[PDB]
Amino acid sequence: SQDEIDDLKDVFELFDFWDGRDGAVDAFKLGDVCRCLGINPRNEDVFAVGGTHKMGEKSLPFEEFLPAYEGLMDCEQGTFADYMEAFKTFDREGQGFISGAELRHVLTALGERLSDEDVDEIIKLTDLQEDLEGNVKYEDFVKKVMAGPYP
Amino acid sequence: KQIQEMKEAFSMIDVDRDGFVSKEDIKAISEQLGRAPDDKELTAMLKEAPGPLNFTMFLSIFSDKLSGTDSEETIRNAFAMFDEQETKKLNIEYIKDLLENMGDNFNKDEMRMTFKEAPVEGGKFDYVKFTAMIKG
Amino acid sequence: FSDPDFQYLAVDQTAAFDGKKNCWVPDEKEGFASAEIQSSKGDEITVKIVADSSTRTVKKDDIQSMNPPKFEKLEDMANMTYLNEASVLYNLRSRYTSGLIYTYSGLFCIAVNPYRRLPIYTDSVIAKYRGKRKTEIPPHLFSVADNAYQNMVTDRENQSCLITGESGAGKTENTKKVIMYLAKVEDQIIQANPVLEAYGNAKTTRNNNSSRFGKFIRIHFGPTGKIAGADIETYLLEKSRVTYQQSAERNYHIFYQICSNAIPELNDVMLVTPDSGLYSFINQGCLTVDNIDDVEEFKLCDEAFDILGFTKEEKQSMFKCTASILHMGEMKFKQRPREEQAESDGTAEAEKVAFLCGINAGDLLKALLKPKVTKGQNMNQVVNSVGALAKSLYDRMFNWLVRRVNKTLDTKAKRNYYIGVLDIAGFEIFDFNSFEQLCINYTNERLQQFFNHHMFILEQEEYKKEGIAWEFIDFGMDLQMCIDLIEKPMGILSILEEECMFPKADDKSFQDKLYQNHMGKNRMFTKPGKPTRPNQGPAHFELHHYAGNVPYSITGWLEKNKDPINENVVALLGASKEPLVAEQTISAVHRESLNKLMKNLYSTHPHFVRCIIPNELKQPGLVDAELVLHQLQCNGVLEGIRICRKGFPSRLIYSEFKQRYSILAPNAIPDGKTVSEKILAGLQMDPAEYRLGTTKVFFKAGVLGNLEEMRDERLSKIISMFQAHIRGYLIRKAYKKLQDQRIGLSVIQRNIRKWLVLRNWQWWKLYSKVKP
Repeated sequence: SQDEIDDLKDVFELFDFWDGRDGAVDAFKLGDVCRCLGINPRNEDVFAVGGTHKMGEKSLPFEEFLPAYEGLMDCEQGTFADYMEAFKTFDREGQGFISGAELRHVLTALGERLSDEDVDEIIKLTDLQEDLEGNVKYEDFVKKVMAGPYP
Repeated sequence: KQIQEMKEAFSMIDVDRDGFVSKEDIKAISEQLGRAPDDKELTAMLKEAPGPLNFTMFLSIFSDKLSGTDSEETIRNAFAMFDEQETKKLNIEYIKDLLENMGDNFNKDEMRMTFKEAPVEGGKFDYVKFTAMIKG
Repeated sequence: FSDPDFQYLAVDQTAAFDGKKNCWVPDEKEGFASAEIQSSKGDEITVKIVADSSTRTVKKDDIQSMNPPKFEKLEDMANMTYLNEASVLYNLRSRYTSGLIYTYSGLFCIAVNPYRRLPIYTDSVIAKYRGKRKTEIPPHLFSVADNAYQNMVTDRENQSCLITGESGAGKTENTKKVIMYLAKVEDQIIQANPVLEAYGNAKTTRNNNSSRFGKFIRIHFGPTGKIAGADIETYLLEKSRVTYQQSAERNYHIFYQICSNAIPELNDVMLVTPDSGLYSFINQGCLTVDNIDDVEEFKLCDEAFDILGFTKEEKQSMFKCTASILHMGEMKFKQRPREEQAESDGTAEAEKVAFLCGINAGDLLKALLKPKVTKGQNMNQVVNSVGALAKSLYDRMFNWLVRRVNKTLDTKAKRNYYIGVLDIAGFEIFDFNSFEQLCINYTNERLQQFFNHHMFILEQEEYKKEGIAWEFIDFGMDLQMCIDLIEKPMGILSILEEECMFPKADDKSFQDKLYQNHMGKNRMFTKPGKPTRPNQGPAHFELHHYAGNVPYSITGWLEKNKDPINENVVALLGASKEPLVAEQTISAVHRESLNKLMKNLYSTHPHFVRCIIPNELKQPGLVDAELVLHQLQCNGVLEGIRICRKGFPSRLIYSEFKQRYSILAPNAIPDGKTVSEKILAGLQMDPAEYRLGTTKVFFKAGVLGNLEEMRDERLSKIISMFQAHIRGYLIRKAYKKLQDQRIGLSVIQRNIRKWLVLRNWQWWKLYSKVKP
């Protein structure tokens, strides 16, 4: 819709400006752009539409940008069910727990990995805390991440 | 305490000690110190006050000047917002760059007028000391 | 899924393929060759070899149906059109030369030895296999383990993995990875291997780290499905390696660790000179071992004794008793032309022995040269009772050692069910084979037949029980015989056992008493044939074992089965100073241990792992098709797959099925029997590849492996999607900051322009002036 495309516009600027204002954005940021308009595509997802592994590789106008966002819209988003399901498969106890160490492993080691920094990051952000045994309720965590930075 | 000064000031300015400020009052004291304004300067300088200049219309125009500004804390933060490491200093080339061609670009004069005072020593421009200087 | 963790785990296929021209034709080098028919002629087909492009004829009934490129490197072979010795060997070998060493053969797994380290066992990878259904994610040993866990849990019953294969295949490596896996989803457990392997492993021609004892380890689980204890059982340790070692072979690992100088401090505690080639008992065959650092292994072995919770005395008692042995064999002797009884030839080394065992060196050599009513021994009767002692001590050390490591594992915590793992030593044929081998081989037989029972005999039985419908199928796979030739009432062992009880007996009355009973009365027993390998030592008879024909030399089998240590020295040591030292025939005994093991197994829901030795050269990534093919034969792979496709060997209780395969159609799940009716319905699953059931689901062969595939895939995505969610959260969080800095700059820009214009205000100027 218009108020929508206007939103793409709004954000496109903040970005195209920061990597040198000139009406073009580094295809390596196309991810973060859309990540700002709510959506959270997967790296596999982004490259599919035009994203790049590195800066410099190439820049893009707003003309080519419209469809990348048309694209990253029709792509699957994870529900609470799904995040709860997957996390259960690591719980031997079955009581909604996990250890810090393991959670760390899941994030950094499995699936489209996550740098060790983004991890200590979101941990601190969501202010996730372990008990005496060093365990955490993965249910709470999933809920925050899902919540947003500003709830 | 901003007032206490204003008065004591109005006193030294109001030479003919008549509780009012006249074209001669201004011209008078200016010259006793540094170069003074020309008639035209003095004229429009008073026309800035509807009627006679009692210590009231005085504090009135002065207060309506310093109005429409923020905090020394609010500004010291808009600064530390570029002071990632929290060192309480900005690297001169950086700040100059920000103000110069970013956001609402400054101009060379705005640029010179601004740094003619700025407290930069060792490459780093202390925005604390400068936030004070620009404020209280 | 783009997951780096799948480099040597996920399969990386069209044209030139005529389903009527292309076929499999027998080969001598490759087992089977890719052929393209040229001309028929009754029975004489003339094909062209695609490889070299040569030509030849082949009986029509010797051509094998090739599979279409549709099934290249297939993860589950039960899903192939053709499951013949040439389709199977091709699929494996295809995968193998690409890093993939795991493949499902229907309901059980196939592991082909990599002979190189692979990044597929990491914690990164373990995370992804957790709770995944075999079809959901690539084939892996974790999947086999992970699944047995789910079954024990949901099905509430004991599980068990029989990891079989030839010697040097991967039985041990894989057994350890299973435990390491189950442990990760503890420290002492993992640590019990380093010590048991040091004392019960040795270089052999076949294996540089050959296990010389049978191992059955059960891993108990508590009410929250977590590890709550564990025990170990061992079987038939090669008492013989202690004092003897065929060329190109080493004695147990410890002995070499002990003489390396990993811990110089210990040299004086054991009284050893750091030279292995100095002690007869351990320098007969080999000394060093390409790729085994005795220095570091000693350290780690020492390190492991600590973690196991071994007091410093305890672990020094071990080290000393074993270094003591290194001396029993240094004790020289002499006769004394006359009677010969025998006299010593020094005493230096015979004391170090009495010393370490806390007994009088005098009282020792005494009860050793004239055992007490007295009865002196000659010059050899002694050197052989020396060995009888070395061997017998080491057999007690090893036994006590295990009892102790169980002390550290039998946590009195609460146990529900368990998952055992069976690693028994495999088939091995050498230049010379004797009693030791018959024992290992009889052991390995045995096991194979188990697979045959539970796989064919069994499957059909249950069909009857439940009272379904079916017609029998004879897979012709029975070894009861071979088994019988050796174990039954008048068998080989029973003959030997009744031959020991006679002091008169000898290597000839035993040899004759054997033919007397089975020559011509049992076809498995055949006079020794002709050499199929140089240096092929003596052979008295041959046995046709599942995986090979073995020529056995029965010389010395009578003493080997009846042990014999001076009941005298057993008295000396009975009251020794060292606290450790102070603390039925073999055949019958072992036969019994084994029967008991088997009995314990039958009460299980078995998952089978099949190891495969790629070649006779011990080098990695190289294949010997003949050998491979040959295994794909004596192991029953193909047949093992026919029934998975033919009948329907799977079976799942809707309760455990819903829990594991809901994540495959959750946008259709609002009763465990209907939920699955839905899931499998959603997936638009072919009514063929599965069946109803009152309490359980039946999936044709392979299908379940493929569901664990789809199961993983989804589990990986979802994990990515939550990582995407985390990526998008962190980005948007820092938006003000590009938002924040946009504001923080407007402050400064607008608020400096103010202080700038205020100084250009006459009033302020003049004001500032007055100031002082």
